[PDB]
This record gives sequence, structure tokens and C-alpha cells, in this order.
Amino acid sequence: SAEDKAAVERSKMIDRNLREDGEKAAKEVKLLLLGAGESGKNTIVKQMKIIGIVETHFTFKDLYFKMFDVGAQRSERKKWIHCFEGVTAIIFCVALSDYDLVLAEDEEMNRMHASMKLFDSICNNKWFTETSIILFLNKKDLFEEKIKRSPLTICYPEYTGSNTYEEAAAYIQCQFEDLNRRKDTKEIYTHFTCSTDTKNVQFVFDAVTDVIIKNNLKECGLY
Amino acid sequence: LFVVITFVRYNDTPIVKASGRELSYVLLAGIFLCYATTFLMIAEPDLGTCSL
Repeated sequence: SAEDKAAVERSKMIDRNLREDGEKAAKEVKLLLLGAGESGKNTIVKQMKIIGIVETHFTFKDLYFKMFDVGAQRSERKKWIHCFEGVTAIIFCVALSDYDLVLAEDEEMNRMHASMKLFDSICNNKWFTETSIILFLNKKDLFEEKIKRSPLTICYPEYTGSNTYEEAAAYIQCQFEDLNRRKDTKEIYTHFTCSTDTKNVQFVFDAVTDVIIKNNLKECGLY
Repeated sequence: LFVVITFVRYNDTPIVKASGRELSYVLLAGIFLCYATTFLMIAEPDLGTCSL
């Protein structure tokens, strides 16, 4: 085995490179991105980037982020979403302007209820138990402009508030967060964003940091 | 002993989680031993007592 010693040398070098790259990747945080069509995920992804699967890389005070845009896949989500089980954040983008819109090529299913149904299917999927959902109620401005005339009762017939913006968006947040059944373990970080220089990158950074610390305190049984 | 039996019977509430559990039990047993040092000192010097 005079030559096979060099083979073992190659194996050890490859193992060393494997371990270094693996620790480098496990250093980084993986964030899913999903939502209805035209949910305004383009504006959100543009804001974080300024600061098949579409992978987008950004940094916010180290803790280098890799973001995975999945909307591109028109296929069976059941056999695909068994991946991404190790993501420490699931950025869900939904546009509040969807409440007024009757259709998305889907038999006059209201786009808001279609988004809630997708949220129900993805949040309570038994693959994702420790992964936390970051909820971007996007286009808060266009919602504020629409709610002034068209009552949310067209979307949520049991709503009895005065259609004032705060009492409407608080209801949408309450409903989306109550749609999460396994609230004992999961956390929903609801935030309101629009097409402007918000803290949405800072808010993602803070929510991801908190989820990381929560995960580590579970690792040692401190939490 | 009271604090020990409080953690032992409340070994699952999030504040005993925050206390780190068994590392805190090690600390509190250390306090117990540091207390028993006093009981050991007042005894007759003898031979074993001075060693302990």
C-alpha cells in the first residue's frame, strides 16, 4: 500500500476542506421566503438585497444571510417542502391589499383567504416545528388607502370594527397569528412593511437573532 | 435543604430552567458543604477532624 498512503492523504485533505466548508455554512443563517403570487415579495427581497430556486445573499452586521426565494416552483409543495427543514426563519410575505381582490385564476377564491390557506398548510406542516415564521404584512400603505372605503367585511364577514386602519390591520395580524395552532412552540413575528426604507432588514436581523438565541437556549435546556 | 427540595419538586418551571438546573444544584450543594464546614470546625480537633 505504498501508493494508497497518498490516497489517504487525499482523503484527509478532502475531509479537512469538507469540515471547513461545513462549519462555514453552519455559521450562516438560512431564511425561507414564500407567499402568494404578487404578495409584494419583490419589494421585500429588493430591500434586503440593497442592504428555479432564487438564492439571494446579504449581510447585516455579520451573521451573513442566505435567502431562498421559492415562489418560482409551480409543483407539488408536499414532496418539495420536506427540504428546508433546517431554516432558522421562514419569511412569509402577504399583501394586505389582497383582501379586496376576488381572484387569482382560482375560481373566485379571495386572494387573502388563499394566502391564509397556504399559511395554514405551511405553518402547521409537521416538518416545521422549531422553525419560526416572520410575517410581513406588506403594502400597509395600499391597505390604508383601500380600507378607507371598502369594508373588510367583504373578506372577514365577522369583523365588526369601524374599518379604521389600526383596528383592521390589528385584526388581520390577530387572525394570522391565531391561525397558528402550535403556538406553544412556534413564534410569529408579525411586522408591517411597505415600499419604503423601513427597518424590515433590521427587523429580520432582530427576529433571526432572537430565534437563534431561543434555539440555543433550547440546546442547553435553559429555556 | 428548603431550596433543594423546592427545585427538586419544581424541577420543570421556566425559572428553574433559567437557573441552569443541575449546575445550580452543584452550586447549592457546595453551599451546603460550606455550611457543614462550621459543624465540623466546632468539634474536637482529634485527628480526622483536623484533616477534614
